Amino acid sequence: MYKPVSLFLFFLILAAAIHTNAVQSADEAISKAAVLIRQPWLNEVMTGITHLGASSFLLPLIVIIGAGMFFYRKTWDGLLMLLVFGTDRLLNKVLKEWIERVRPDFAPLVHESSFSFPSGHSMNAACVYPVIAYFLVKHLPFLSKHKKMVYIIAGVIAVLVGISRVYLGVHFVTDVLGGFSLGLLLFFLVKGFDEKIKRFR
Ligand SMILES: CCCCCCCC/C=C\CCCCCCCC(=O)OC[C@H](O)CO
Ligand SMILES: CCCCCCCC/C=C\CCCCCCCC(=O)OC[C@H](O)CO
Ligand SMILES: CCCCCCCC/C=C\CCCCCCCC(=O)OC[C@H](O)CO
Ligand SMILES: CCCCCCCC/C=C\CCCCCCCC(=O)OC[C@H](O)CO
Repeated sequence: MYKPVSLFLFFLILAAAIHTNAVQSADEAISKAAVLIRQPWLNEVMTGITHLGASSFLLPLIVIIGAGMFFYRKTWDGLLMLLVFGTDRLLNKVLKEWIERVRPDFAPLVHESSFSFPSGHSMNAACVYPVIAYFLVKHLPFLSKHKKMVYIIAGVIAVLVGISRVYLGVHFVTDVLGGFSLGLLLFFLVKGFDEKIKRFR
């Protein structure tokens, strides 16, 4: 359907475009321009923000939220959340090792030990936070009438995580957009599935 196909097509176009010198040059220019806004206090804040996208943070977060939902509503939907997360990490790893993009390496503020495209923190955040939002709104009746705000929070968090990877000099903008599009794709897939299997609307 429209939204996951558009994101998939957007990723393919980006995966091709990063091989053009025009995009590589714009990616370099934006990466270096981000250094100009840096301050040490903001370096610290952005490092804290970026941890919200770390798989070492999101795995215990998903397990905690899923456990909470199990006690509160007896749902096993936390297993769906773990599955889409694992799918997300597997897909990011396979694409990274296939594409083998070199990292910016102008001015990194955090450590990395892998290829650059697509960004795993951005892919993690664009998948997990909208997914969490979906299942929280599904299972927490006190979040009804706050649904738009829950999803806005998930979107703000994911965007900030992506911004932080460019700020911290470890991803190019296109790495972030590539990870955004595929994490969001996985979100729409698991949301569409969960809604499709409902026996009452
Ligand atoms: C959701 C839309 C429908 C489905 C998705 C298909 C269309 C995606 C839209 C724009 C892709 C832009 C990609 C961003 C990278 C820019 C690519 C580019 O402009 O390349 C210029 C070329 O390199 C000069 O030599
Ligand atoms: C127009 C809307 C539909 C778009 C559908 C297709 C658009 C993207 C094309 C192929 C995707 C696969 C990308 C694979 C990467 C190709 C570039 C590449 O591999 O370059 C390597 C070569 O060694 C250079 O040195
Ligand atoms: C009603 C029950 C369902 C809702 C669930 C209620 C709680 C969910 C809300 C906040 C969780 C905050 C948890 C903070 C995340 C901890 C992640 C962690 O442990 O971090 C590991 C560290 O990063 C290693 O590198
Ligand atoms: C109607 C749509 C049909 C789709 C319906 C399901 C919704 C999609 C969600 C998850 C896919 C499940 C695939 C499970 C693959 C798990 C892979 C895994 O856990 O690997 C961990 C990772 O490799 C550590 O590095």
